[PDB]
Parts: sequence; C-alpha cells; structure tokens
Amino acid sequence: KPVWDRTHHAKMATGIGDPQCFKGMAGKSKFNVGDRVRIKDLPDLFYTRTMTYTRGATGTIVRLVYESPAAEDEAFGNEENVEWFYSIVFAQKDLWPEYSDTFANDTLETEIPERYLEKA
Amino acid sequence: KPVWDRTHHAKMATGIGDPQCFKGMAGKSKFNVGDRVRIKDLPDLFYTRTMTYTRGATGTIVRLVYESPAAEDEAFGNEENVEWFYSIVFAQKDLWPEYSDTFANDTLETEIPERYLEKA
Amino acid sequence: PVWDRTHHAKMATGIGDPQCFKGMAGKSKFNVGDRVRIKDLPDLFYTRTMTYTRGATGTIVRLVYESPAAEDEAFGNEENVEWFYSIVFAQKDLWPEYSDTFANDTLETEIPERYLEKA
Amino acid sequence: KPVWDRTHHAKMATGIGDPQCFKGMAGKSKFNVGDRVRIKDLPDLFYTRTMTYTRGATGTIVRLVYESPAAEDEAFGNEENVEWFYSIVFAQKDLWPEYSDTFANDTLETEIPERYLEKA
Amino acid sequence: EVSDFEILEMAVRELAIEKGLFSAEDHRVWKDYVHTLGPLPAARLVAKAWLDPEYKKLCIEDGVEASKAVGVNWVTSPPTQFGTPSDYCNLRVLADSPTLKHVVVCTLCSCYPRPILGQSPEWYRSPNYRRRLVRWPRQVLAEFGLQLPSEVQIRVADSNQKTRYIVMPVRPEGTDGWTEDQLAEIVTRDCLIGVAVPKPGITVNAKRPVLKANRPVH
Amino acid sequence: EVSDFEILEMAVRELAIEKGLFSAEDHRVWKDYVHTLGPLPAARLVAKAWLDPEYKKLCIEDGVEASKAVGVNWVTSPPTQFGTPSDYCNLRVLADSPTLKHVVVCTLCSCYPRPILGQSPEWYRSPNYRRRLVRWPRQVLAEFGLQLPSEVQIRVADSNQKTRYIVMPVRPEGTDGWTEDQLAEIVTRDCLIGVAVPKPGITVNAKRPVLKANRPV
Amino acid sequence: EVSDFEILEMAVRELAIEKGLFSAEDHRVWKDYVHTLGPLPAARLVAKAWLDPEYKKLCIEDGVEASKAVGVNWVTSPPTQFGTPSDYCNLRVLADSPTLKHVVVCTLCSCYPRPILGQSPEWYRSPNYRRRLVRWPRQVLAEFGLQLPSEVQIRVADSNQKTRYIVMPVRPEGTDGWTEDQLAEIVTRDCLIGVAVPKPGITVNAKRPVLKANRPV
Amino acid sequence: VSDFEILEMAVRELAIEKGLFSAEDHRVWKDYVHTLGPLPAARLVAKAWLDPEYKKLCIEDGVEASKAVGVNWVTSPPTQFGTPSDYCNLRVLADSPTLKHVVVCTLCSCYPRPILGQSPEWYRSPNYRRRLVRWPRQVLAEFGLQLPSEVQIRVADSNQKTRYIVMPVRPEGTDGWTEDQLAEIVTRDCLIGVAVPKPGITVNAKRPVLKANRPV
Amino acid sequence: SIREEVHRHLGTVALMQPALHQQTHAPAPTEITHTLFRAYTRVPHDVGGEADVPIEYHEKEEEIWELNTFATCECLAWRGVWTAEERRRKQNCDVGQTVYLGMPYYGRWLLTAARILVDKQFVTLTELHNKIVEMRERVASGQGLGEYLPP
Amino acid sequence: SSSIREEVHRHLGTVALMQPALHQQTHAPAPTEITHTLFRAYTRVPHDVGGEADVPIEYHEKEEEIWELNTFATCECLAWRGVWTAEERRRKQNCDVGQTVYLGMPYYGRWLLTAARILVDKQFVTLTELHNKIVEMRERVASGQGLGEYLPPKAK
Amino acid sequence: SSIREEVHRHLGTVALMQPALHQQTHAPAPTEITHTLFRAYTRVPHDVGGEADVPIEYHEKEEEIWELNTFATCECLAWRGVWTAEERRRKQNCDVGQTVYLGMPYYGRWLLTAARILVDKQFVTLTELHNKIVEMRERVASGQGLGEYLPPK
Amino acid sequence: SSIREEVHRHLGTVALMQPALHQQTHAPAPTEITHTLFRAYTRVPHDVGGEADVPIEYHEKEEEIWELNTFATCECLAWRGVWTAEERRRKQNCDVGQTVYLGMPYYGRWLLTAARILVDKQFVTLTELHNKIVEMRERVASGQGLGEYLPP
Ligand SMILES: OC[C@H]1O[C@@H](O)[C@H](O)[C@@H](O)[C@@H]1O
Ligand SMILES: OC[C@H]1O[C@](O)(CO)[C@@H](O)[C@@H]1O
Ligand SMILES: OC[C@H]1O[C@](O)(CO)[C@@H](O)[C@@H]1O
Ligand SMILES: OC[C@H]1O[C@](O)(CO)[C@@H](O)[C@@H]1O
Ligand SMILES: [Co+3]
Ligand SMILES: [Co+3]
Ligand SMILES: [Co+3]
Ligand SMILES: [Co+3]
Repeated sequence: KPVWDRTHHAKMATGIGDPQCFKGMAGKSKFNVGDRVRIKDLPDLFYTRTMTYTRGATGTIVRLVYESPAAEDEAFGNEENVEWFYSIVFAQKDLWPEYSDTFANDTLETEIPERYLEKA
Repeated sequence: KPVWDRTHHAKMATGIGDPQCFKGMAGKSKFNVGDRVRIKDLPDLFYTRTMTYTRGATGTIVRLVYESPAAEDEAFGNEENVEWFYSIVFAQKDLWPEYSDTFANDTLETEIPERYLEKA
Repeated sequence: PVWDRTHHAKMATGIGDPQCFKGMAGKSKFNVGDRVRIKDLPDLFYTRTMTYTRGATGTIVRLVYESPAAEDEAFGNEENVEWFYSIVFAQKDLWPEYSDTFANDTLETEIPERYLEKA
Repeated sequence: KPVWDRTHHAKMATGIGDPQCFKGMAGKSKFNVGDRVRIKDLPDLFYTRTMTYTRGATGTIVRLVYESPAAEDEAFGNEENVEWFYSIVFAQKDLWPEYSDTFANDTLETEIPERYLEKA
Repeated sequence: EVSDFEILEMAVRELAIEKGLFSAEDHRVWKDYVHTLGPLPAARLVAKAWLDPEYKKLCIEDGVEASKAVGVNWVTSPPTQFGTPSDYCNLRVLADSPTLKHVVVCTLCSCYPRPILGQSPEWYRSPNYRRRLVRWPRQVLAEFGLQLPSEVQIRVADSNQKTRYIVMPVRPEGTDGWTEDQLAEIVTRDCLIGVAVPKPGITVNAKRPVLKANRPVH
Repeated sequence: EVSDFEILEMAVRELAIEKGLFSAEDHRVWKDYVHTLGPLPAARLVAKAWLDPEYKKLCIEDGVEASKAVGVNWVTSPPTQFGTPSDYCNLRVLADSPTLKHVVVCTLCSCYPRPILGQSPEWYRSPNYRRRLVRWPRQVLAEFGLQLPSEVQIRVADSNQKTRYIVMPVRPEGTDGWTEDQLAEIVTRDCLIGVAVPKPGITVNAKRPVLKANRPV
Repeated sequence: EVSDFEILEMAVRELAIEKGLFSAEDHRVWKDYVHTLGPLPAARLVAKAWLDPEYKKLCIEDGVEASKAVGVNWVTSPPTQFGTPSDYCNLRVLADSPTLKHVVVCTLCSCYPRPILGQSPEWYRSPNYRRRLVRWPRQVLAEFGLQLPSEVQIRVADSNQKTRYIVMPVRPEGTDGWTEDQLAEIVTRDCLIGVAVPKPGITVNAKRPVLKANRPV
Repeated sequence: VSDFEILEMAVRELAIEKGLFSAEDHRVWKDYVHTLGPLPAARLVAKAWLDPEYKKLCIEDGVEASKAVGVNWVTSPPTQFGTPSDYCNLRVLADSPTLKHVVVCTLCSCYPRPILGQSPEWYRSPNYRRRLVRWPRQVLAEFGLQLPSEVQIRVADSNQKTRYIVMPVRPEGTDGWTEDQLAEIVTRDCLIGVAVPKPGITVNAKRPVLKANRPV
Repeated sequence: SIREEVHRHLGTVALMQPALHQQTHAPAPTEITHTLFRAYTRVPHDVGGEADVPIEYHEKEEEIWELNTFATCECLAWRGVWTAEERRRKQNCDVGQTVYLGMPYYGRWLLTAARILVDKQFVTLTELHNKIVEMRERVASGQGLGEYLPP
Repeated sequence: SSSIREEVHRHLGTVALMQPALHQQTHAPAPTEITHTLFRAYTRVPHDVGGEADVPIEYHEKEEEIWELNTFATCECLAWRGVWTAEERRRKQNCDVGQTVYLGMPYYGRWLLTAARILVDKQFVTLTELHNKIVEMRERVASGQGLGEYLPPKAK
Repeated sequence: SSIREEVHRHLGTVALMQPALHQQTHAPAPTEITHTLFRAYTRVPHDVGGEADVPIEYHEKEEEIWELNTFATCECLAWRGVWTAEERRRKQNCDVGQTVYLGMPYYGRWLLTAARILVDKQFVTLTELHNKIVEMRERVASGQGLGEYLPPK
Repeated sequence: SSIREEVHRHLGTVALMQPALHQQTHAPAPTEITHTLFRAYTRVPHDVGGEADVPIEYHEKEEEIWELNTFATCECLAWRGVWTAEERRRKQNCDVGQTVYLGMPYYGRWLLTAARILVDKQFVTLTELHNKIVEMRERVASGQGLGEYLPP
C-alpha cells in the first residue's frame, strides 16, 4: 500500500542545491562563531553522524556552515525539521589523552548540528 | 510520507485465522502427497525460511498443510501471491554424510513452499 | 656432561618395564576395594593424573604394578618407585551433567600412590 | 646421572669479563670494516638471535665488536667454537618496502656473528 | 540499578502508546493472556487421545479441531480472535508409536505452540539446541536422558513455517486403568516437546540448572 | 569467473530500469559524468589562488562560488541540476599557511569532493585511514612521507556532514615567475587531500602498490 | 615436492646414526617389526577366550601371560627384549558382559596396545576423541553407530600410565559352532578399541573417510 | 599472596637448600641492583661534552670510558666478570647534527644495567619491540620527539652481547654550565634515545604509572 | 571446592584454543570467493546443522522487561504495525551476525520493536533518542521507572 | 635476495594469525551477561571508527572494477530519481549492514547489496523478483549466452 | 551432489564467522593474571580430557613414509638409551607449548621432539642440526635425491 | 570527564568485536601445513621486530617485590654456574612457546624458567618442586607467613 514520493527532493532542490534548499528554515541560530560548546552525549541507537570520539569534548565554533535536517532524521526520510550546522575546532589534546605536548597546536575540525551543542 | 494500512490483516483474518484466511488463493497444487521432490537452491539474499541444510536434498511430501504467501514475500509486506506449503520428510542419511547406518530409519520433517520444489 | 645410555636396557632386558621395578615400592598403602580421593597436587611442567580426576573419589580395583611416577621418570629421575592403582569412578561424580538414565556408567584409569588419600 | 660443571664459566671469566674471555679464539676474521655483506637465511629451528627481519638484506660492516661463541651454541651449553661478531648497518629502505624516501638516511644497526654473513 | 534493556522497553512502550499504535489496556490484556498459558491443555489432549481412538485420529489429522476439545481454540482463544500473530492457527499433533518417536525444534528461532503449551524453555531457544538437534538427535536426546531402540524412527520436526507441533508420546506401561487426569499428570512440557517420555510417578520436568533473572516478577 | 558481485550488479540495474526507477539513459549519463571527473579543476583552483590574492580570499570564504571559476558548478555541473546526491553543494577550501597544514578524511565513510577532485583513493576509504588519521595524524603523515615543524598546527578535517573539502597547500619555493599551468601541474590529488605537499618537478602522486581489479575497464 | 617434514626426518635420522645413537640396522629392524604388527593376534585372543573359559579367566587376570598364546610376548617379541619403549609390558584385557561394555582412549596422547593390535587409528589420536569420549561416551559411541541399553555399564578406560588395553567383546548371537578362525574374523580393530561390537558377516572396520598422505609407502 | 609469590619462594628456598646459591648471595645481588641508576651514564655524557678527548674514548671504547664514572663493567658487579646478563661490551652511540640514535632489544629487553639501572616497563613491551625498528619516526613522535627528515635516525637493536647508551648532542642554552648542571638534564629517556636533553627538564616526561599489587 | 576449580579450568582453557585468526578490514572484491560471499550474505537465523558442543541446558527465570517486550511485539502485530514474519526478518536476520549471537534473545526482540517504530516512521529517530534521554532522567531524578523502579 | 625478503615479509604477516588471545565465543548470552559497556558496544553504529587503534599498513591504490563503476552510478541514479537520499543510503549501507558484513565484505560490495536492499525495502521489487532475477542471470552466464560487458557470448 | 557439497562447505565456513569477544594478550602485567588464568596458562597441554568439543566425522589417514620413519627413530632412540618414552612424552606433548601442540600435526611434534632431544642432551650442537638442514635442502635442489622420498633425477 | 572515560572505554571495547575469519586448529594433518605455516609455527617466539602493532600509551610499572627477587635469583643462578644468560634467554623467551610467551607477564616467564632450570638440570626433582609449592601454600594457610610477602 505505501506510496513513495519520488519527486519531492528534486522539485525542492533543482536549480538551488542541497543544503541551499533548506536555507532559512532553521530560524535563528542558538550559537555564534567564537562560542565554546561541549558535545552532548545524546543516545546514538540506530544512527548518528556525531562521532563517538567527540562526545563530552569542548571546542570552538568557527563557522555556521548551513542549515539542514539532521542526518539522524534525513536518513529515515524525515525532513520536516531543519537546524543549524556548525564547524567546530577541537584541540587534539582534548580528544586524545596521550597526545604529545610537543605538538601542542594540533587540532581537529568537524561539523555538528545544533542539537548536540551546549554552551561550555 | 507513506501511509501504512494497519487494519488490513485484522479485517482479513478476524474470525478466520492465519493461514486459514488464505485458503483457496493458491489454485491447484503443483505436487501431491507421496511425490518425491528435490529442494531447489534458490538465492537466500536478505531472507529465506528454507534452511540451507535442506538445499539439494530429496524428500517425500507427506501433507499439503495450507496455503499462504511465502515468508520471503510476507516478511516484506507483500501478500498478493499465495502458494501451497508442503510438509516434507527427509531421510537423515540424505542430509548428513556421517549419519550412522545403525539408525537407518531416522528422518527430519519440515515445511517448504512450492517455489522451492522440483520433481525428483 | 655424560649420559648413561645403557642403564635402562641393562635393568630391563629379559624382564620388561614395569616388571623391572617389581618389589621396589615396598608395602602398598592402599588395597583393592578402598575408596580414595584424588589429591590436587601441583601440576607445574608435568603430570599424568588428569585434571578431570582431581578431587573426585573412586574405588581401587587393582594394584597394577610398581614404577617410578611419570612426574619423575619424564625428567630422568628413577630412584623412587611407588605403587600404581587402577581406579573406577562413577561418571556422575566427574561430570555434573551426566544423566541419571545412565546411572551405571564409569571411567577407569591409573593413578600412582602419591595422589591418593583414603576417602 | 650427569654432573654439571658449575665453576667453569667463573674460572674462565673472573677478572677478564665476557666476551673478553674469548678474545683471540676465533682466529682471523673473514670480513673487514667497510665490507658489504648479505645476511644468509640459515635455519632458525629452536633458537637464533639473528632477527628474521634481517634475512636476505644487505648491510655494511662498521665494526668488529668482539669474539664469542654464537648464541645458537652458547644457549645450549656449547662453547667450544668461537667466532667474530660484526656490527652491521642497514638502510631502512632495504628492510621495509614501505619506508619513505623522505627519510632517505635512516638506518638500523645490529650485531650478527660471522656464520650469517656472505660477501654482497 | 535499571538496565539499558529496561530503559529501552519503557521508551518503546510509552512511544507506541503515545502514537496510538496499541493501548495500555491492549498490553495488559496480552500479558494476562500469556500468563494464563501452560502445558495443561496439551497434556489433557494426549490423555484423551490415549483413551479414545476416534479422538486420537482427529488429533493426528486435524490438530486445530482437536485442540477445541481441551478448551484451546487457536483462532478465538487469543485476544486477536485471529490467532496469536506469532504462533498462527495450524497446530499439528505428532503421534509417536512403537516404531516412531518425535522431537521438535525451530532451527530458525523458537517457534513453539504457545496457545496450548505456554512459553518456550530457555534452552529450546538456544543457538546450541537449534544447531544440534536436527543433525545429532540421538546424541542430544541422550544428553536429556532419553534413548530409543536403534531401529525406531526418530523424527525431528523443524517448525520453520506456520505450523506448530506438540508430540503425543506413546502411553507408558504401568498405567492400566488410570483415569484421564492420572494420565495427563505424567505428560509434562518436556514430553510434549519430545525430549522426554512420560513415566508413572514423574509429574514435573527433569530438574536442571535455573539461571536467575536480574529483576523477575515480584 | 563472472563474480557474485557482477551477477548482482546486473540484476539490480536491470530491475531498476524495468521498474522505471531510473532510465538506461540516466545510467549512461551518470557514468559519463563520472568519467569527466578528476583532480585537474581543483589543482587549477589552487594555482589560481596562488596567482591572485583576491581569488584566494574568495576560495577561503566561499568555495562553492570559487569553484565556478574552474568550470565546476556544484549545483549545475552534475546531471541532477541540484548537485550530486552524495557530494552535496558545500565545498570549503582549507588554506594552509606557514603555521597551519590541513589533511582530510571521512571517518564515517569516504566523503570526498568528487565534483572537483574525482573519485576517492582506495586507501582513503580504508577502515585503517579512517581510524588513525584523526588521532595519530603526524604518524600517518610521516608514513606518507610528510613531516611538518612541531609548532605548526596540523588540522585534521573530518568530512562527516554535507561539507566536502580540498586543501590549498602553501606555494613551494622554487616557483618564482611560474605560470598558472606550471603551478597547477605540481598540485596532485594527494596534495589536495593533504597527505603530500606540492614540489617543483613532482607532477604525479607518489608511487604506491596498485592492487589490480579482476575485470577493470 | 619434499616437505619440511621429510627434510627434517632425514636430518634427524642421519645425525642420530652419525653420532652412534642407534644404527642403520636398528632403524630397519624397528620398521620391519612395526610392519609385522596388526590386529590379528588380538582378535585371535578374543576368539580363543570365547572358546575356552579357562583361557578367558587368564586373559582377564593376566593379559601379558595370555598374550603369549597368540604369539605376542610383550617382553621378547619387540627388538629391545624389554618390550617396546612406548607400549611397555602390562597389557590388560577388559571383558565386556551383558552388563558391562568397555571403550578405550588415551586422553593424554594416543597410548595403544601396539604389540598385539598394530598402529592406532588417526581419529584415536585426535584431540576431539581425547576430549569427548571420557565425558560423553554414549554420544560418541552413537556417532560410531553403537548403542547399548541404558542400564548397561559403559566403562571408558583411559590409558594414561603404563597399562595398555584391548576390549574382549561379548560373543554375538548367530555364531553357533563357529571355529576359532570364523570367530576371530569378525573381531575387528574397532571392536578391540570398543567403538564397535562384533557382528556375523562383518569382517572389516566400518567404512569412513580416508585422508590421503602426500607420500605414502 | 599470588601464585607468583608462592613460586618465587619455592624456587628460592630450593636453590638455597641445594647449595646453588646462598641466602647471602641473593641479598648481595639485590643490594647491587639497589646501587644502580641512570646517573653514571648521564655523567659520562656530561664529561664527554666538556672533554673532546674523553668523548673520542667514549665513542671508540665504551668499556674503558665507563671507568671514568666509576662503573667498571668487569669488576663493579659482584661476579667480577660482569653481570651474567649485561656482559662487558658497552658501546656509546654519539648523536650529531646529522645523526640521532634510539635503542631497543627486539628479542627481549637487553639494557645497559650496570651504568643505567633497570629497564622501563615499556622498553620491555612486545609493542615497543615490534614497532621501533620499523616505524622509528612514528614511535618517537608519540614520545614527543621529532627530527629533521634529512637527519639520519639510527635504531640500534641490542641483540647480542653489546649494550648501548646514547650520547645526545649538547643542547643550546647551556653555555658555561658545569658537569653537574649538564648531567642533570641527561635523563634515562635521553640515554635510551626517546627524548633529547633540554635545559630545565631534569626528569623523564610524566607517563601513566601502573601500580604493583605488592611493591617494596 | 576442587571440583569447582576443575570445571572452571576446563571452561577457561577453551579461551586459549589455538587458531589462525585473520582479522578482516574491508577486503577487496578479489579476496571474496563465492564460498565467502555466500557465508557473509546468508541470513544469520539459519543455523541448523552447524557444529556445536554439548552444553548443560538451563531454564532461565523471566525478566519483567522480557515479558513486557513480548507483549509489546504481539500487540504491535495485533494492531497492524507489522506481521510476525516482518518481525522475524527484522529481528533474526536484519540485525546481522554479530548482534545476532552477541546480544540476548529478548534483547533482539526489543531492539527490533524500537526499529519498526522508526522504519515505518511512526516515530522519528529523534523522538526515540529523546525518549531514551527522558527515561534516564526520570530514573536519575528519583521519579521511578514503571514497575522496574519505584519513585 | 628478493625471494628471501618476500618470504620474510610473508612470515611477518603470517605470525600475526597466531597472536595469542583469550577468545570468548558468544552464543546468545543472557541479559545478565550484558554490561552497559557491552550494550553500548553492540548497539554501536558500525561506521563510527574514528580513534580506534589500528596498525600501520602500506596503503595501496586499487583499480576500479567495471561492476564498481556501474554500482556507483546505480546508487547515484536511484537518489537522483527519488528512490532515496544519500543519507538514507549511508544509514542502510554503512550501519544497518551490521558489524560483520561492515568489515568482512568489500566497500563497493556493501554499496551494491544496499542498492538491492532499497529496492526491496521500499517495495519497488519483491524479494521474489530479486531472487528470480539472480537465478536467471546465473543461467545466462552458465549457458554461454554472455553477461553484458562482463562476459561475451561464446561463439562459433 | 554439487549442491550438497556447497551446503556442507557453507556450514563449515560460517563457523569462521562465529562472533566472539576476542582479547589479544600482549605480555599483561602480573596484576592481570588471576589464579584461574595462572592455572590455565601453566597447564600441561596434553591434558584435554573433559574439554568441550564438537562432533566431527572421524577419518582414517594414510601413513606418510616420513611418519613411519619418525616413529622408528623415536623408538630406536629409546631402545638405545637416549631417552625413555616418558621423557619423550613430556617433551613432545607438553614442552612444545599450547600453540604448537594443536597447530602442528601429531607426527610433526614427534619429529620436532626427536630433533630436540639430540640438541638438549648435546649429542649434536644446534649448529650441526642447522647445517644438516641446509645440506639436505641443497641435496634435494641439486637432483641428488633424498632417501626414499625422492630418487636422484 | 565521565563521558570521556566512557568514550575511551568504548573505543577499547569495540576492538574485541573486530570481525575475523577465526580458524581453530585441532592437530591438522601434515598435508594442511604449508612451508609458510611450518616456518611460522617453528619460529622462535622472541623474534617480533617488524611485526605490525598499534600505538599504545606507554606506561611505567612499579616493581613487585617478587619481581625484584626473581631477577636476583636468575642472576645468582648464572653467577654461580647453574646456567649462562644465553641458556636462560633460550629457555625463557623461546622454549616457553607462543601462547605463554605473550599470555603471561614478563617476569612470570623469568620465574617459571628459573624453576625450569632447576628441574631440567636435575638439581631438584619435579616432585621436590611440587612438594615445595604445597609447603608454601600450607605455610600461608597455617598463618606462619611467607617471607617478606606476608607476615606471620
Ligand atoms: O470465544 C472466545 C472467548 O473464549 C473465552 O474462553 C475467553 O475467556 C474470552 O476472552 C474469549 O473472547
Ligand atoms: O679489541 C678491540 C677493542 O679495543 C678497542 O678499540 C679499544 O679498547 C675497543 O672498542 C674494541 O672493542
Ligand atoms: O606484505 C605484507 C606487509 O605486512 C607485513 O607482512 C607484516 O607487517 C610486512 O613486512 C609486509 O610489508
Ligand atoms: O568440515 C566441516 C563439517 O561441516 C560440513 O561441511 C557440513 O555439515 C561437514 O561435512 C563437515 O564434517
Ligand atoms: Co521460532
Ligand atoms: Co564518507
Ligand atoms: Co597416548
Ligand atoms: Co633483551
């Protein structure tokens, strides 16, 4: 019985692009460039794109990259909600206990949707 | 989004039962009690209820048990096609090379839908 | 550092092993019919008294012969000789899961005197 | 029963040292400092102190370190034969296929008794 | 002090009810139904068959119809009124004889005749039992303490599709003149699965280790 | 010797076309599009940035807009007209400097800027690279033959959401007066991933073992 | 191609002979002796016991003395004149009865009554048989095609010290008036180990897979 | 008590009962080990930095050079024939602007105990023994040490009777320093080669310390 | 007791059984034979005939959550969210080889009940994740958790 | 010698197979045997491997198989035409396949299996149609008829 | 049957994929060794009675010429006093250690141990054994033949 | 951080679940042993240089009293002529075999081997060693202490 809509995505993104097609749908961003945020350890049952190695770590937001449904929703065909995505920079020493002080300036940058962030 | 019909099964089976509700939907059976049949080694990708240990073995049909969609279809929500299910008896020596001649009369009985059967 | 390669042959030729050790253990500590428990002696490096028998109780059914214990023989030490006993164990006393249906099943094996204590 | 001589080593080495106590017992060395040598892949059953990673590789002799029974003999109580030991330098690229050309000058130095050496 | 399983069970049940998939009453009704299940009706079916040739024939030919005589209607007894979703409505009774002895398993999972027999034993559900019984039945049965003559046909029934089975063992010696109740008393769950045969004086399954739960019903 | 994968590939493709999910033309069009992909446009973007500070600023702030200058429009170049389904439309260019050097990975899979760079290397997709780079980057880079001063910030970029990255390496010495073509020539795929840096005279990725396919093109 | 085992066998034998540990003649003599071994003497002992109650008593009480009647003197038949180094000189014969059935194993290795029975079967030496028989004998025997009444005592004998055993099965029905030769013929190697019982008409061990050697005789 | 403590007691009592060695011998050896440490080796390096002639001696004849810091490889140990396990052939490996050494015993844990003390737990690990000879720059980086790519990193595998200590190059910022001041920054790790001396750093880099069930 | 130590030993040495242990890290297609292809793509619930050892079978006391999970799965079927066959395919096959034998029987039943809610979009994964956070917080704040824990 | 070095490297790789371990087979353990740590590990999303310890490997390039290029095109075309979004693909392909297949099978093997999977899960084809198509495809190959660009027909 | 053969190969192959919690051991500290593990590691390898194992279709195996020669060599060494059979068992079935005990063939252990007693009792130096192996391999490679295993070419 | 601690425990735990083709070996026939396997099985266990391994955060370890005593015993046995260090290495790092070589602790091997040389060179019988172990355990059980490990 189920009927799958095979034209929805194309109709919405053609001539615009993804994630451009979701622009403006997230409303006002909760955080700004420069803010220090800690990654919440939200349940990861079945799916997540927020790597386990980042959970509980604190980093700095360096860019509000775009707006898009969270992968946790998009991957199951749920695109009703759109949120801000942030590029965050972590100090390597804050991720890996054994990281050498000799390489004190090394970092890791990755993207995380707003739902995983909390003011540090 | 797709809509799932949550009333179909109950409307069809209430006061009748499963697999009773599929009675007569398979048409004439291809085989009959007493027939010797070999189990076809059909692809088992994603799902099958015809055990690997039976593939390529020959047994005797001892009963036409009922009519029903094959599990291979029912398990994916496809019930449009209904076929005959047969209870088949295999000699243990035809399944396991090491089976002892001392236990010459031992058997294994199990059910297999028509799609897996071919005249021996 | 020289090895005596004639000792065993000189002692056992025309006699046999373990026949060549007959009488060397003196008086046996146990007798046919005695109930004995197997002591869990240290087994570092070598033993011929299976782990599955440790702590189990059985019945001596025969004093089979006298011989150095394997624990000594396997390291070139044959100065001491002791009595060897054939012991019968009830399977249920060895394996917790053994079925009551097969209540008469047993296991017989040999154990030197050092591992035995009267039950 | 065999008797072990527990005074031999001390009588031979006291006040002299090991391997100093074997000095002069190897006779004339087969190789000289500067010679290129390949490591023979001699059988290694039961014992060897010539690492598998060096077998078949070519290196340069940088020092005749001392004379001593080979470990293959000493480890089994056989000290009747004494041979020359050589310190050999291998280019890392000649040991490990993946070694980077960026670290073109890296090396590995280790000691090998004469029996394992053949003119490259 | 509550496990990840308990946390998830609560989450799934509350979500299901919030979304109107099933109600709290539905859930309570199902739990109660399962709580009433047991091997008694199956044992009674076997005893009746031993005492009545015509009923025995019915058991062998149409288990679904025979089950009605002991109060278990495979279609109407379950809350659905279309049989339980997982056990279906095609019970078959396998009759042992002096030359035939049956034992049941679901190699693909744990398929069991719940409506007339109750929940499956933990071991019946084990990968071990599911791997071994179909191939080494006499060895597995011997472990259970059951042995049959070598000439007797041991038949293993693998419940892989919609049929569920109960074994009707042969009536044992030493029960002459026994009443239906006396006979049903010795037909245990294990006898109905096929890993044991009925014996006068034995009215409960053979004792075996019982693994305790972290939080069982109080 | 036809493999189980080849049998299944054919089965899936025939079924999809038979059911009208996509057309035979769609499939040919996608394969042909992929055939046109490669590292040249990305290398050209880097050369152009080195040769024009104002373009470099654009690359750093808006990779999508900058990409248009090398003929790769992330929205309209792909057959979809909405960007490729898997690479999306948010390219970011990471600019190395005397105090910063970037290297990219997709720990969750193999996310790569295909429209401007081509297909990902086999090793880039390996569980090994995906496990190790984010944690032991200096060790992994050394294995690749790249070492940076200890005080330089090595930044590993994990391409986990819809952004894809290319690395703009620092222009090497020995290239005074070079043309755009000369500069683009030394910016290899490996330089754009970040496991190597451009060097005068080196115009191909460092040689590595190549595992042969049972049935290549 | 010669294997690493064949190379080492030659190396060991040549070194042993060169060092005077044993002679080339010794090795030939031992191989010749082994070649004469087999299950026939043990089968004759069983047949003789079935036909002579007094001899049967002797077999049960003193296997070594009984063995002499079938031409196998445990002390003097082997080249050593002190019994084989590995089988020793204490054979015990286990008598089955209507209430007792024996089966043998060497859980520690492969101990077997070679002088009177020949070489051990490959499966007898297996870790599998050595692990399982002592604990699940009814199941292992069933796999071999042998089942006994539940009330009968199945006794597993573990040959862990210097005693070696042979099983004297009960004489089967259907052999009325049979000669010693006829009776001995149905007592196979497997019957003497205990994994099978003698049956009229069966004169060879039950057929089972035979793993071929790379270079047999 | 553990199975190891039970066995240690058994072995020691049996050895003494059989006259293999005496209770006094055992105490003599433990006392000797207690006198060992990394200081003599550090002093050898400091002396070499301050005396070119001595440095040459260190490089050519480590055994003779060791005498200057009171460690005679033959006569200092109780045996008077060198320790049974460390022998009498110390070689000093001299780092330079173009060469940097690091040591390992891939076959076990061979270490210059007489002049350096007991080996670190990690030095004995299968891990260090497997990796250092093949990926030295990666392992050294983990330890926080990196050298120019053109510098020759040489891994010395102590597989026979030679034991090594590394003589690092003298670091900047030590002009006019005394022998004591210089020796103080030559830590055990510097003598193994996993670290280089630095003014102000007088102890090995802090690392996790696994506690013993029953230490002294 | 000595026998207890003996049986613990017999079980422990199995951990040390020697093997040629070949870790697999996304091998190339050329390393996959038809035999391996069939083995990797088979449905995990099909174990009949596989060799296994004798184990002393045990009964197991039922966990309250197992009883609730079973009722939930049958109620979801009773009310048309799925048929039992759809459940079996998802529960005994789709979970994959590792979870199939590494997790408990009812653990798979439960994970799959959660799974059908998300796959058929009756709840979003976000709603499920949020609900899990809610249950944990209810427990942490002393509010209890159904019949598993009183306030 | 090249032959000796080859044997040396084969040896270094082979001994890894013999690395000792305490190997605990898991056969549907009871809930009481599952700790929170184990629960999180078993319910992990397979694709999340960043930070896991691994050894150094000599990275290689690999030639593309014709079937891999076709699989990639099929997956993108299915998305282009609305059968799924790339995120739905990733979730099914890199996670739903489970730990064993995730690391035991090839990268593109998972892409292909998942393309077949979406056709069945969204009911665009029945599993029966997929099974039947595979049977028919095998027959094509076995008959000498050829298989597209993978195998030409046997001729005269 | 080709299909049955594939079915049986499958049943054997899936065993390789049996899930497990595989803990590699790399020289753990004493604090990681329990009494249970100490007893298991210091066990005598040949003591396997009672250990769980699966049913296998037992097979017979043809004897290799080298196995017959090895057996004769071992008994001859005992006959002539180099060792007693008990010394052989201890070295052969226990001293070889867990891995070799189950990873190598039955007679492979008998042979390795025969070589071992020659070296341990100093009847030959390890060097003589190593040299003999080198010579034997050269003999084979040259076409000179190898006893009854390979005739001269 | 409790979360970071859980993260790191997780990264370590999933390693246990790494998929593999696990082939148990139960005394394979000679025809199943290739030259490659023969060389690998007959290898000297201590020769590990060059083998692939992962990065581990190296730790120092506090010395056990029994380890210090074991070391002294081994050097004293050599000092007094029971063995040379090379005989010890061969017995301790090679003869112990692959499993014990990596399954037991470094000093556990030193100790086992010290016990071993006493028996192999017949300075004590295995019976004397077994009896002594029983004696040590009884000394502990009876409250009489055990050297510096346990006071009376
Ligand atoms: O006929 C169906 C009825 O049967 C009775 O035995 C049950 O108690 C009812 O719940 C059910 O509805
Ligand atoms: O005998 C040669 C030896 O003498 C020196 O050149 C000087 O003492 C040493 O380094 C070397 O070992
Ligand atoms: O060829 C395989 C690669 O892995 C090893 O066998 C073991 O680390 C290497 O020596 C080789 O280069
Ligand atoms: O070899 C593995 C074992 O499993 C099978 O392949 C299939 O049941 C058997 O024939 C064999 O004995
Ligand atoms: Co089931
Ligand atoms: Co990716
Ligand atoms: Co034996
Ligand atoms: Co060392």
